Amino acid sequence: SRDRKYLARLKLPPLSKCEALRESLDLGFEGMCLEQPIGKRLFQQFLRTHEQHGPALQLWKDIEDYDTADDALRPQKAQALRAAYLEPQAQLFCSFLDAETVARARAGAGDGLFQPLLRAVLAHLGQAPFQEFLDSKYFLRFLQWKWLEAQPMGEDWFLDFRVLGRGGFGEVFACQMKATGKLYACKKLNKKRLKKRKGYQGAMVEKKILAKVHSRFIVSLAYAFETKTDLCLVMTIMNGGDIRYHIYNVDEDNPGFQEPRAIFYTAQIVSGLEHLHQRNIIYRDLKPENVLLDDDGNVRISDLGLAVELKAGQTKTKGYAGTPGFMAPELLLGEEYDFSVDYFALGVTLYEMIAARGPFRARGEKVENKELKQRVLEQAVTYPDKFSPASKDFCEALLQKDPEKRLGFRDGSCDGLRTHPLFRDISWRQLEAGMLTPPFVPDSRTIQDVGAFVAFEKADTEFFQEFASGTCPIPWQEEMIETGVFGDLNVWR
Ligand SMILES: Nc1ncnc2c1ncn2[C@@H]1O[C@H](COP(=O)(O)OP(=O)(O)OP(=O)(O)O)[C@@H](O)[C@H]1O
Ligand SMILES: [Cl-]
Ligand SMILES: [Mg+2]
Repeated sequence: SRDRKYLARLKLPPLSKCEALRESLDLGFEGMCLEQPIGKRLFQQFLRTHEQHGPALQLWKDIEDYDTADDALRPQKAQALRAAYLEPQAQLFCSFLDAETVARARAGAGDGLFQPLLRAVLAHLGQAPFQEFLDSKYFLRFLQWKWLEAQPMGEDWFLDFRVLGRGGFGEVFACQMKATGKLYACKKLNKKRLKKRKGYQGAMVEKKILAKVHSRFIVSLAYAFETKTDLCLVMTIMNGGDIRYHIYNVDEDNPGFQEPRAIFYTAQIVSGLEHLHQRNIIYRDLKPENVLLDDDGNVRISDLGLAVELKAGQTKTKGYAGTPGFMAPELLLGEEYDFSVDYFALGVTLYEMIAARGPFRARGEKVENKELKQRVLEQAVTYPDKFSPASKDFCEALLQKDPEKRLGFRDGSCDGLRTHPLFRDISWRQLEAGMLTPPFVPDSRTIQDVGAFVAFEKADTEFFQEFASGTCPIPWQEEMIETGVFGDLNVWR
């Protein structure tokens, strides 16, 4: 189940020890009470047991419920919400709202009703209620948790029990957090090998990006430490492995996906792309081999070592990186580029899910890289009849050789791409919240042995200590909640 010796080191400290922390933390409302899972829970208990804020809590909860409920149910839920909180003679009536918002909220509909009302409620909650919360026993308890979150939790706390895969710098293991029982993947990078092959920069960029981005469509970093021989990244476990295995290696006679399945994965990859592009990051390594699948049947993107973060007032970059057959014409030509290259590789990826072969070579054909580059620059793609009219069109709109014409990310978003007929039966709102059932669930399917193969300077040592930054806060708080430890220790008397 879990190790009693490591479970017994999760205990709340006496308050005296939490003094210093006050200075080191952001005590802003958005950052503490909305973005940190344990902060939100505690804030919500305060609002629940101080009953004058009761009307504001239940309106908050009923908006989130409306936002993620499915189409047929929404019309009735809107009517309920209006009546409960927005009629003057109602019991849970929200006086604190201003006359305009109150008025505007009681009329019409749309794909985002009550988004202005949700801002008005958070705006209110950030003033008096928040101020009183800081004077309460619940804020003090927040500090106890943030202290425990900061204690050292390195190599000794994880048990490796099986090999999941092999990368360029070492193995990736399935492992267990000893105190809570939770399962993760741990990717190992050999230090001596990283040095001789000049891979520091690629390793650091991947770790920086996986720490700061928080999306259900990209693998999440929970811990980063060092051992005497390796650097380690502990991250979301994806037990189904890569999407490419599933195209070719399961049904040999009849490879490829049915169309509804191919569309669903396409929609999840677009959301992850969007979360990268909103932060000015270019991925540069999208392919079936790097899209992974979990026990429930959802996917995420991985392998971020080829990525580039655009600096202040830079809109394009140069550089020859990627996998032949996935690199767009503008890149092959030596031009400057932006997000365009990611949307071409998305075209190649959908094509292969449906057809079980690439658009520029027959299945099991052998082509030297120089010939494959000429094909991408000049060849028209042909489409066999496994494609519908909609999926043919969508692929043509991404594989388009002129990036000025290609569909993708513009004016802050992928909302133009989302309206394509291909997606007509997909509920974007529900997909983004994690509440569609995937139309395939992983059935019965769950590594050959090989052997293994200069002192360091302070430059190397100091680089290793900077890489090994410790525990990421949002994922740690989730672990504590999911596994039941929050429930057992968050008690008073
Ligand atoms: N989060 C994960 N969950 C489960 N398995 C994983 C996970 N991450 C990686 N793996 C397995 O380990 C293999 C190598 O991982 P990864 O792509 O991160 O290596 P890499 O050395 O960065 O690859 P490349 O040299 O292609 O950039 C993957 O193909 C996959 O099978
Ligand atoms: Cl299928
Ligand atoms: Mg890599």
